[PDB]
Amino acid sequence: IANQPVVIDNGSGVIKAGFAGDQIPKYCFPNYVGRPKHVRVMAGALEGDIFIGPKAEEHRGLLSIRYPMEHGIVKDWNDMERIWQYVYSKDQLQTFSEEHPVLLTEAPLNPRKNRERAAEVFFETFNVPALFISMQAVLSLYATGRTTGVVLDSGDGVTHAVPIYEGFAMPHSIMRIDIAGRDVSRFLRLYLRKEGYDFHSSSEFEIVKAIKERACYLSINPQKDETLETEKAQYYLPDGSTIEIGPSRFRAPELLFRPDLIGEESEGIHEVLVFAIQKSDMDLRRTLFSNIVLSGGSTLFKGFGDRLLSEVKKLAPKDVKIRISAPQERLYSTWIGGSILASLDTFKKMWVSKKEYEEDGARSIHRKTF
Amino acid sequence: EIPEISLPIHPMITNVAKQCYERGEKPKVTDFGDKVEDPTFLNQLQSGVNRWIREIQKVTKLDRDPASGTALQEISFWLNLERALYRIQEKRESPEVLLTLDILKHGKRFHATVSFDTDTGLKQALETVNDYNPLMKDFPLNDLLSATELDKIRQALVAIFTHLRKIRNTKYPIQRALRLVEAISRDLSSQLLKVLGTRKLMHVAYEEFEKVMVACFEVFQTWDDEYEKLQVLLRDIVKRKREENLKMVWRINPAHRKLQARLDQMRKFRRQHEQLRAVIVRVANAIEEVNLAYENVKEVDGLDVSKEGTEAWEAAMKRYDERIDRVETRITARLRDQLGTAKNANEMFRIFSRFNALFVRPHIRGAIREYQTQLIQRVKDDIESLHDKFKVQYPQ
Amino acid sequence: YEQMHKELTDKLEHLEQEKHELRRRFENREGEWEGRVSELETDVKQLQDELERQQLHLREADREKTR
Amino acid sequence: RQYEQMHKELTDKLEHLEQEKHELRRRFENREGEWEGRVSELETDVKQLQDELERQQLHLRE
Amino acid sequence: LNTQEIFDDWARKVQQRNLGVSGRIFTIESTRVRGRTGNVLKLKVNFLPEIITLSKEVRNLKWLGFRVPLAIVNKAHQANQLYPFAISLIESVRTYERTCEKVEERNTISLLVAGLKKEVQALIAEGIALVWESYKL
Ligand SMILES: Nc1ncnc2c1ncn2[C@@H]1O[C@H](COP(=O)(O)OP(=O)(O)O)[C@@H](O)[C@H]1O
Repeated sequence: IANQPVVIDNGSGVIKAGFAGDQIPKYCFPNYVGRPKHVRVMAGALEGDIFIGPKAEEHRGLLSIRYPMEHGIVKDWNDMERIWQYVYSKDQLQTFSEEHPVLLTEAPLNPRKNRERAAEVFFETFNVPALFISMQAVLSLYATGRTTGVVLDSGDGVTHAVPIYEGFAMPHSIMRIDIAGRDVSRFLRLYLRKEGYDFHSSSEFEIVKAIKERACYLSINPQKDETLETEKAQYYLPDGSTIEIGPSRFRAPELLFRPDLIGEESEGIHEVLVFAIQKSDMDLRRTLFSNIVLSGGSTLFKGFGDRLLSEVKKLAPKDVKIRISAPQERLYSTWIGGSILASLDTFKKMWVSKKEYEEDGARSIHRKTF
Repeated sequence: EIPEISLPIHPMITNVAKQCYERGEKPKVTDFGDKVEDPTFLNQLQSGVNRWIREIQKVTKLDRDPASGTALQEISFWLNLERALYRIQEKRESPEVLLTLDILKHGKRFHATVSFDTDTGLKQALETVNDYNPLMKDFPLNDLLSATELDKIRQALVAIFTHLRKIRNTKYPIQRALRLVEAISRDLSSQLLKVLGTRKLMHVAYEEFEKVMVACFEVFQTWDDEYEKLQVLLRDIVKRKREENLKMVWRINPAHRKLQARLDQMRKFRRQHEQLRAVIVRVANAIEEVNLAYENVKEVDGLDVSKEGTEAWEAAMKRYDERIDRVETRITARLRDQLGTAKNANEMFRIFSRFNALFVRPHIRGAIREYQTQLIQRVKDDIESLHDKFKVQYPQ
Repeated sequence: YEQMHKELTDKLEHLEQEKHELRRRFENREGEWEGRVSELETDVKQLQDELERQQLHLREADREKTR
Repeated sequence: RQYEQMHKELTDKLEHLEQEKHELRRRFENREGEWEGRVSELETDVKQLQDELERQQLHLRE
Repeated sequence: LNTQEIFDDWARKVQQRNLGVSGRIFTIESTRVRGRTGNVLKLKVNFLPEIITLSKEVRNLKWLGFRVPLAIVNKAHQANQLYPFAISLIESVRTYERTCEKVEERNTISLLVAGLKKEVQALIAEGIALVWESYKL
């Protein structure tokens, strides 16, 4: 028994959290940790070293922003502890980690050590009454209400497709590549350098993310538009300068459909969907093609869904109704799905109790991983 | 009970503040008109804020001794500090104090403003107490001080160390934590001394005494292993804390140590005395005298204090032993005379079957080998006769 | 026979339990060994560094005093 | 029949657990001996460093 | 009067061929060959110079104390923790051989001793058959 389950949606770029039963996540902020770079000289300065959340975003110039999680895998656990601890601070939740069971979203095909050490972190430093690690696609489909269909997500560090059949997420059809939002921003940074504009500071990579979020689009024809000179719209920096982008705005999110530009034998998003559908039972292909759900912030580019339809039509068999849905809460899909899932009475039997974790250990988590 | 300080305010400011309160309007610097420009008024304000800084420093630099004192004093100490600093910050964040700072900033007397915002350790004090608060919130040490049942004391030890497991999220000083554990052990020895003083240890029969002592050793046992678990956890934190210090002495003398040693020696007193006197329940008139030396120690054992128990009870126990020595010599010489005066070897066997458990005490057991061998040759010859007679067969 | 079976499994349990206990125990003692060794390692580092800087102070004394 | 065969197998598991147990005890005692060696090293190292330290210090100072 | 030469030759020989002589505890029993009349074979446990090496290390350490090879010290430690077992085994073997000498130097005695001699060899067979029983030793 506890108060209420807290759905903490992780993400390599933006963490999202709130209590279960909530409508929208009330607490969302970037998943980075910024510590100052300069020298504390004057007294009365910004006290404290590590900053997370709105304060780290505000005084962005001083920090040396780093990410503790990359490609859905935690690289530094200390920064993650401070991030989770920040989630439970007075600025976000104002609660205690002893009276709340925790729903935790997590990307597929990740190492066992993520669930194991993350569970140790929660049940030991936080001592939560109940932890429950789950997928992300299952939650997104629960958020849309329907039940069978694939889920195409592309967050900040991962991207995958999961063919879900009535909740049983088919584990033998989850294609997963590691080319997501942050990497698109990284490649955009490279193209900005090729344009002439240099951005290499860690607290400037964020400006590159801002440019990706408000100045890029997806060309329908990938090559016909490359053979033309666009209008070259400008961009206003926080500094007040001006950057004319040019061709570095459509080729930047082109990476998601062709990771040859980054030099990698992986596949595009369209191939992840088509391979995820084709590596399933032939009796469900039409049902999966009639139900595609997008989620994740990288599915917010202009002309994304339209280009995805064109690509899938080029790869799907002829005269099969393809249908891509795209709800208005792609950033909040996994969190809303967590709010629906954890607010049910079956969640009591679906979690892992603290007592159980102390009895068996990590094997209990891998046992009851679904 | 840490004192509280009511920070004064300039009465004229409160006058204009109440005037701003009679109407619906927020107080502001502009309301004083041409009074802000008064160097006398601003000098008064500077003096007042300087006094405020003095008063707050009187609370923020406060700290107690983590080594000595009861652990309860430390728990209550940190809670009282949070209360003091909480009320202090609410006095500070009031719009009147804010307006005094606004007046000094408009008067540019930055000595007062900078000293009010950086010299008081308040901002760091609130931070430190809030970092210690999860360990300090609801510390169940009263349960040891609640029930006299040794099992309740054990359960209290369990709940207390599981509550002490919370250090992983508190960053409290490990050295202060070790001293807190020793204060807990002082409470342990205190509670056990209390309970066992009420149990009437040396009075009671050997059986109830045994049950009492078993539960007490369970208490020490649970102390031991659960404390070792905390040692492991502290080393786990230390491996991430080694970057800060290495002043972790790790020397712990949990107060109940000599109480433990004392209990085991008193165990041996009840055990061994009880045994020897219980063997004399197979009987020249030193029986009651053994019980006299026994009760010599039950009286002069002074209801087992610790310090003088060492420094005086050593001779007390030893004295009892000297009386057993005389008791031995008399019993051994006595029995050797009843053995020597025994005229039959079977009679001699009856004396050996009369003191079976007395031929255990090595002291006694040494001087009988000659008689033993006499009996062995008797046994020898008779079993040899059995070889003979059985070597003749049943048909014949 | 099933009574003998459960008895054998009880002994099996004791072995498993005590095995995890012993593994844990020696890991604790070894963690303490790491602590003692690490302390002495840092002490060795400090002694070496103090020898170096003090010999350098003696060389600086040689320089300035000879001048 | 099958019960006695299972008893043999239960004893087999008991055997192996005891084998590995005694092996872990002996090996962890060996590791302990290694730790004692490391400590003995650092002990003599600290002694030599402190002695050489003070000698070179005071003699070059004098 | 120099001993560093001897210390070096000691650490040398021990690190030249006693690198493998250290943990020879596994093959507890070893049959033999003894080229003599009839070319007999005896039984032998594998701990002959190792025990003296243990004493050597203890003597150098307490006596003078060097930067004694720690690997050899820990291998000596592992020999120590299994050494008394081997002592008892070696004396049992020697007493066994002495008794067999006395028995076969007689002939009538064999008729009556036959059972006990088979008993001794039964356990000898059960002891030889296994080599290194860390649990049941
Ligand atoms: N309007 C946008 N256009 C393109 N990309 C965006 C936009 N908004 C956000 N993103 C990218 O999408 C990411 C958000 O996905 P995220 O919520 O992190 O998924 P997850 O939380 O599962 O990691 C951000 O890293 C951001 O880079």
